[PDB]
Amino acid sequence: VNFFDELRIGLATADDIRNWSYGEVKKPETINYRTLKPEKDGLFCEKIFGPTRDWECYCGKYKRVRFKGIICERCGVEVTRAKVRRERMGHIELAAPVTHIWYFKGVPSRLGYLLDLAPKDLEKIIYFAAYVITSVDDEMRHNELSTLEAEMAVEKKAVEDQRDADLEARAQKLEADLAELEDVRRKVRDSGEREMRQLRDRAQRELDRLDEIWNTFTKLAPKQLIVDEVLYRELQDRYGEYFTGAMGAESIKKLIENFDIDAEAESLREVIRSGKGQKKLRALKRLKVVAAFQQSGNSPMGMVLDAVPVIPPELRPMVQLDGGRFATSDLNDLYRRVINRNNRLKRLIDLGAPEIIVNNEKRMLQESVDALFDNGRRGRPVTGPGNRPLKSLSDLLKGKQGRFRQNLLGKRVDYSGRSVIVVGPQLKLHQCGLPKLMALELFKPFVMKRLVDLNHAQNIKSAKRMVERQRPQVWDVLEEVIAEHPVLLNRAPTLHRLGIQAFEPQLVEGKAIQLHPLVCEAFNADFDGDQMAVHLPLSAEAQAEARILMLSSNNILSPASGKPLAMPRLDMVTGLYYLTTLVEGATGEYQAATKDAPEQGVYSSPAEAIMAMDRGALSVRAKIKVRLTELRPPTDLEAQLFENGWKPGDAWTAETTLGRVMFNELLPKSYPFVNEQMHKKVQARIINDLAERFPMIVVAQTVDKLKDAGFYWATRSGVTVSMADVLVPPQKQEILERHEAEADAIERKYQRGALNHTERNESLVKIWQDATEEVGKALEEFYPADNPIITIVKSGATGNLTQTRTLAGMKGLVTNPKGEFIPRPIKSSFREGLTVLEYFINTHGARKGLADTALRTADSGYLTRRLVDVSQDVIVREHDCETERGINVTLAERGPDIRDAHVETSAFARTLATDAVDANGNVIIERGHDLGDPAIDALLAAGITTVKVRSVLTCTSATGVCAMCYGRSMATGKLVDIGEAVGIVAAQSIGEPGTQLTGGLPRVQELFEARVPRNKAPIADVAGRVRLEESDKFFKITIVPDDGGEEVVYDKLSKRQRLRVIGVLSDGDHVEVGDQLMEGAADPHEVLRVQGPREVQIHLVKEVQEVYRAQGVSIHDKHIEVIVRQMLRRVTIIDSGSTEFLPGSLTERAEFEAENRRVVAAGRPVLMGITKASLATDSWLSAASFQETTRVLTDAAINCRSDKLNGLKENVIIGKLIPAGTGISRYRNIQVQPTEEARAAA
Amino acid sequence: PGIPESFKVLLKELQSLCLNVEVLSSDGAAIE
Ligand SMILES: [Mg+2]
Ligand SMILES: [Zn+2]
Ligand SMILES: [Zn+2]
Repeated sequence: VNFFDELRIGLATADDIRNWSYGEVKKPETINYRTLKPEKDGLFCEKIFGPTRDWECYCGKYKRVRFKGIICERCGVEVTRAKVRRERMGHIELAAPVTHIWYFKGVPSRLGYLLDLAPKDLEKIIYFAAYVITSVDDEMRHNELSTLEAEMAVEKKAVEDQRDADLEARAQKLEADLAELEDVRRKVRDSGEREMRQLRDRAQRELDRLDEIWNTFTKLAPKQLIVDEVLYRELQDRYGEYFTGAMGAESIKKLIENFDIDAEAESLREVIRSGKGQKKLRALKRLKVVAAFQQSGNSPMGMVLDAVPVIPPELRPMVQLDGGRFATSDLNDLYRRVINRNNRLKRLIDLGAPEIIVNNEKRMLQESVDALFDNGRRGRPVTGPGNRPLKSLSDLLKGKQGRFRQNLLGKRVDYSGRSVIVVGPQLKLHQCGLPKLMALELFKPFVMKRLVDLNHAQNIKSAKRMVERQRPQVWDVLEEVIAEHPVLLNRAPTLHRLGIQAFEPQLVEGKAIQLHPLVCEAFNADFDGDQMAVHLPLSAEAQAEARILMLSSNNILSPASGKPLAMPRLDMVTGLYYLTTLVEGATGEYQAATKDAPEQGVYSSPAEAIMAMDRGALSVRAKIKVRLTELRPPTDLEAQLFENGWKPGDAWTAETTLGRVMFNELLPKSYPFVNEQMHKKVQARIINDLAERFPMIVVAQTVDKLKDAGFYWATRSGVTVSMADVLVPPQKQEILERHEAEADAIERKYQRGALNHTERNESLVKIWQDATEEVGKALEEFYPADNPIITIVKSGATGNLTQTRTLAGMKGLVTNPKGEFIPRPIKSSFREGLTVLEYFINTHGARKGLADTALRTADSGYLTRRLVDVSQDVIVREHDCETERGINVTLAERGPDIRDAHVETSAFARTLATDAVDANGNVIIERGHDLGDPAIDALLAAGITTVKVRSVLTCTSATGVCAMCYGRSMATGKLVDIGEAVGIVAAQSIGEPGTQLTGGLPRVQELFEARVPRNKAPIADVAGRVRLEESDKFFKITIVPDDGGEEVVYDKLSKRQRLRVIGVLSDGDHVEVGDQLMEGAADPHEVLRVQGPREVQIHLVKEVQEVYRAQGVSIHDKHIEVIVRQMLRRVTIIDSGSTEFLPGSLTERAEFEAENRRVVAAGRPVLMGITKASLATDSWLSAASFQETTRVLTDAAINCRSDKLNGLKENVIIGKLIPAGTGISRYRNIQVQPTEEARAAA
Repeated sequence: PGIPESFKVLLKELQSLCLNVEVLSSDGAAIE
């Protein structure tokens, strides 16, 4: 079936635990040391759990598969599958009831908040250090109080009679002794007086005990503890029928039996109303756990265990190693300790033992079960060999090695390989090369199927043997089998969505995976030993998902900026750069000769030009005039020539390079001419234009032709490095030594005594940085264009002017491991070679860099993990919820009388919120347009300096988001689809380029975790005019308000924080409530409380994009906005509460709004950390999987909350199809019937 | 694909931790 909509929890009642169990274990024995067989009515027992070998009983009478569902009369074992040994749960009947440690030792205690007592006192009750009173019959005590009071008065009169009698009996004896006696007498007198004083003290203590017993008897009630033990020993025999008490868990069971949840829950709702203040908070902390038990179908009786369950043996396995020695699990020892003490307790009950040994054995049992459920929680942990704490049942679930975490989120997989990747530039983008010896095994069943389909193999086994042996016939079939049966290639670490991609596996001879060169950026995979993992998607649905969603051709555009990630890089770039770049004074050049000769550099066809090239006559990079037919001309030359008919086979003249024609020959038919050198940016905008204008297959193919051509022309580029090719600037002697003359001089100033070492140390850095800059410039003035080093960098293929400067000229200043720059620079090129010292100083920054990039990946991985686990639930649920709300994007602020640099990140690929009204009101565009450049330039032309766009930030959808509010999806390039997990896309998109940073990832994780900044720069609380008084190395800023209230004053902020540049902030200026005061980082919490959610929603995006914008990465805002949304979807409650809501809790906005109406509450906006927001979820499985499994499982179990599985990270854990992409009902239950018009003829 | 052993083990683990976890849809309750 595999279809369960929801998942409910609760507390396991002894009845349900018995109903679960098939047999009762009743001996403390695991396996026989001699024969190594399971023991009868013990642990691992076949009778209760299941058979050791598949279809085999214990004794060995029934061992045939033919019969099933019969119990063998001798042993009592049922003959079924062995797998049941990892299913059929067991149980243990505890002679005395035992409470669960989770509802007791939990903080706060659930039993403790239910029954209202101190945990230190509750400890004493459970661990048999105190009696507690269960049920007092007050009426029968009250009715017959006076008789017992009279009996008490007689019992006082008795001890008074004894008291006076013994004193009288002593006094006469002392008087007689002194009389017979008359230092020697006074001593005996004093001794007598001391003895009669002790006899008086005894009577006083006895009377005190009686009076105390009477007081404690008059003051009786349920849930009352006794410390003395002898008082309860006395109160047991006399006045025993009027009340009842006990010690242990049975007492708590008897207290739960004598309990009414409704009255207790009701009273608690009044006691909160009566005493408002601190005790209301305690009564309200008490309320929540009690209130939960009302609506819960399960009764709180199940909080105490009469019987305890027993985990399937296979999950606590005792397997013999290759030798004999046991590597046993700890659970076995705990279960042994429990069943031992249970058997001993039952034997003590059978014997009829005294109370002390029974209570001690019950304490031991209680401690054993407590240790079994949670080891090292109460006092010391249980240890076996060599003082190591025993792995408990709860220790399976908790920790980084927990079931929830380790053994549910990352598993090993079948129909999957791994190998080393090599380049495969012969392959088309969608193709990948697979090593035949891998492929053969990887498709073994698929090829076996076709080998049995064909008359190659007689039967399956011969096909299995044939493919196992690697016979010649398999290879003719394996391509027929692999024909369009795609494979998912992965490169760990799997940062972003395209880090997995599907490919057509082409067979290759070797033991390497021939990857495509373009997808290397989509994997971030070098060929420097980096492995990849092949997975064979088996299901038709999987095969489809691979083919449509994640086939590398179909997703050229990154899910980040919607830029083509599968674009040419490294060689291809220099290839096409050389191919297309123009050169003066070349072969077969356009001359335009006068009088005598013709123009020469003019050719009838690209064919002619190719023939003129291949034969030594024409140079590819020559400004020739070619007459083209197949190609479309430039936009200006379209108008001037044809402007009516098109050019399928017409003719027009172009003054280009053969290479530009051979380039445009690669680009699609109806794409116009470029006539430009193909810089990686030019390629980027070209393939972007292809992406936005043309279908994705056209892009996939054209970029592959660009790859093939690019590589072909990379060879005949002539990009090769030599000691001759790498030059030095001839002024490097002059410019450097001059910058010595300025430095040495400072020394001549220092030796006299004017400037200090620290200012000198900086001025040096300035001078030698200027020296580095001079060389950095001067290099490019000298270096020729065709120079391979210049080709590699100025193409944009790879490398920077920095790297070229540190290769040729000088590395300049290099940094210490602190961060400070060394004043003596590397005054020598890597070409010249560093001096041992200059090198040794260089080592610092490089090792520091390696140490930083070693750290960066794991931190980025953790950031990615948090950003995934916060926005794991954010999918596109519906198309349109329809809301006028949005955000106002800048888009050309006042001018030209202008385009913003960050339009592509902020505005582009989004739906419009409002109808684009202008001064006149001739609405050029309505709400809900995808915002292509036409729209942006049309709105710039229209004359508006702000546009309102629909955001996830302001989406009115309850579950997930609506498609329209998100915008045009980057992956597709169309309107986002109505199941996309934009949350995880965004998460990964933000998470991936953390590795490409250097402030940086700290600022990112600090901003996303929503913590207080390292530089707490305050904001303006009220709008007004600034006035700043400069104190003893301190700033006193006072803001005089415009409205008419109290002026905002600050005192103690550091002098090196610096004021904001708005020229610069000084006395005589007016500052806004919105703006920051000093340079650094504005506290989000501060911005939220002052300027509401919408401003901080922009602030987060602005302050978390600036780092990517600075570190040269481009993410689209919407991705961040899916996180910044998931942050601001909670409220902190101040007072009132209404429906048992706590003051200073974290409650969801939509469900809070539903309560807030109160038809027949005070909550403020809160900004919480992504970890806190990921912790704050309704689905108990996800919260349990994230962190603190015990805390949340205990909190949930008592509440008996039913998980809807609306989130997907739970659907992953339970292993059901995820609510996203191709697992939502409207997709996964699509009924496709073939059309009657098609079915008619057939 | 029915249900993973990685779910069954968690189910049985939580049943062994005495947390009465039970599977049920909108109409009708399921069996383990
Ligand atoms: Mg590498
Ligand atoms: Zn048998
Ligand atoms: Zn919406």
